[PDB]
Amino acid sequence: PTSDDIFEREYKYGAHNYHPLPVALERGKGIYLWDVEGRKYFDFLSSYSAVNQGHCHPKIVNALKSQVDKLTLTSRAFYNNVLGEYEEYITKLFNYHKVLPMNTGVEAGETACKLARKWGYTVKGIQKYKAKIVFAAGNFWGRTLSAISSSTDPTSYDGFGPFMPGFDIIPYNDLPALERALQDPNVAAFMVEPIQGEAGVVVPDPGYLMGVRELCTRHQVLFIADEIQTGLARTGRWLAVDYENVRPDIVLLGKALSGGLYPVSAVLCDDDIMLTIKPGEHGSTYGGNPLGCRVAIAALEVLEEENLAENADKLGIILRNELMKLPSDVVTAVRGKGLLNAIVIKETKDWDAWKVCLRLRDNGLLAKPTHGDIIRFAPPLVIKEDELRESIEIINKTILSF
Ligand SMILES: *Cc1c(COP(=O)(O)O)cnc(C)c1O
Repeated sequence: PTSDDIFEREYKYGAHNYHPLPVALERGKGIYLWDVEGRKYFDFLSSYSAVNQGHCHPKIVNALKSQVDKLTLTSRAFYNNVLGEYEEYITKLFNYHKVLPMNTGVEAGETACKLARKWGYTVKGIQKYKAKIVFAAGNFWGRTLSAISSSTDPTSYDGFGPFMPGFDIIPYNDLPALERALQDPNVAAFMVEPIQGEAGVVVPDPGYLMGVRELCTRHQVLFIADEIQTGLARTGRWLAVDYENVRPDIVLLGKALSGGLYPVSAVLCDDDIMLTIKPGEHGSTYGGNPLGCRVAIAALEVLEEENLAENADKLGIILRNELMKLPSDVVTAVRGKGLLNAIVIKETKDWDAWKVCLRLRDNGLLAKPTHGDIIRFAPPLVIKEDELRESIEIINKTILSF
């Protein structure tokens, strides 16, 4: 099992919907990854902020092993003993009345849109099937037909058939645009990411989230905050929106909600929106299973108990300050919050972000390019200062070797 054979096996038998970086990973622990050759790598992608707590965190692994021997799935046709405990825990932690559990982020987004439409028809009084949902340009919340229907990325939706009606798109970080869009009374919700991760970690101006909250409240529009990637202490707070002390109507969570051990996602909102969905009107087979509930409880407990948010804040300050010392000769921009950061490099004929990531892999650091000039830096939140500093040294060497 060399790296080449693993690549060839995936190429021969698997679909070609991805072009991963040529690394064949076989072990993971905390912040480190090991390939089949035994090489050691710094993980600076964190599986898209899903292993914020580190790879194979002992407390989450123990919870999964304890639950797997007793009960893993009953389906929602009956009750299990774990779901209610997790629901109470999460609802108290994030200060919302109810949580609707799902498995993946796309499912939470679909649930959020369904909630928005049902609330618009039943509570707001919009005439049926005229309800609109507004999204921000550069948004990403998955690859379902509805999700790509709201994407501004041509690779996401080009050639994928007719698209879901009722979706409007406005520029990100543009309060006047949202105000103008909300003049349509048929708007039911505005869905937005506090920081657009897939777009290249674009950070809105301070006060943007406050303005969005005020505009949504003024025009009775549901504020949907997609914190699947930004939430759970990655940006330095429990939710990135806590930076502006803003309370969205709906909160989406996922990925790091399980520490990478299980597909678990959640839709958090109060009774006045959640109870528009009557029994038998929405659900999922694996949504709310006891195994995922135990895993999510363990994952959130290690986040709270290890103060990963505060460490993320301090270490992100250091990371951005060090990355800004990089010459504008190569690094055109540095941006981010907490340990969700990105650098935009000057792409030329000589080099691009793909080559930078290849050389970073050669030097023991794993990162992925998302635009051809944008490189993501997102190590697990359990990093210590010295590990971060030596990772920064690796990044400096790779950058200044071109
Ligand atoms: C990752 C992502 C999703 C989709 O999550 P999946 O589990 O891959 O379906 C949704 N919203 C945001 C902001 C994301 O980063």
